[PDB]
Amino acid sequence: ELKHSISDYTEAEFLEFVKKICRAEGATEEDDNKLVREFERLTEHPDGSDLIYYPRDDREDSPEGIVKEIKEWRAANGKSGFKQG
Repeated sequence: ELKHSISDYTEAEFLEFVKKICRAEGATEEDDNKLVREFERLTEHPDGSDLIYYPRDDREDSPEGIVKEIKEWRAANGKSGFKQG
């Protein structure tokens, strides 16, 4: 199914983005990263890719905390959001 934006995805569906990347890595980094790249365009997030790969400081390294980064960041930045569902 196609979406109009990341705001079409709910918080949960997007929180599955990361959970999905965690499982659907494929094999080589390429199959993992190619998922990351599309999601990171949807978020327009800077370090979104790195969110998955390298934990920050006071952030929760969890699929939820990775979402929370993107969530808190975009909300402060005037980006799109998620759908509430």
